[PDB]
Amino acid sequence: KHSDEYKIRRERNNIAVRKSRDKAKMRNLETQHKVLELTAENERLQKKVEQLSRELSTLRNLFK
Amino acid sequence: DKHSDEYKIRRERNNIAVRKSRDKAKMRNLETQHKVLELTAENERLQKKVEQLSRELSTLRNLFKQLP
DNA sequence: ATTCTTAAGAAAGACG
DNA sequence: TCGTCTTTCTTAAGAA
Repeated sequence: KHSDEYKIRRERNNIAVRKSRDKAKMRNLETQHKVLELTAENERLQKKVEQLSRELSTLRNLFK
Repeated sequence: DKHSDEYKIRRERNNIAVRKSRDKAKMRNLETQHKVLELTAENERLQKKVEQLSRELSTLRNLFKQLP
């Protein structure tokens, strides 16, 4: 309506909708962050597995 | 003018496009959430493999360095 | 020209 | 009752 309680309610709702959308937008980028971070660590751990396996076979050929 | 029939068709075409694009995003978000779980499981499998090999390599060293 | 993507506003419940 | 938060529908502007 042409009220004034309506105008303040619309303004407060617009504030609330913007806040709720920016919050939900970061939670989706936060999940996208974890994908790039877990892919970083899983590739570091995979290099560590190869490193340890290499040194185990180097150490085991001392038996020859 | 600005409420022609070109306006109605364009706005009805855009409504269909917004629903299609919004459905793709929610799906793309849901696939990312599932990627996190399988990467977490793989991260746990790799951490346990590292510790297993770390203990195996440690014990094998202690044997060589304890040579009389 | 089009479709696709993004941000915004409005209204209705959900919630405390 | 009041409030804020969350969700659906739609529009408008701009990117592709």
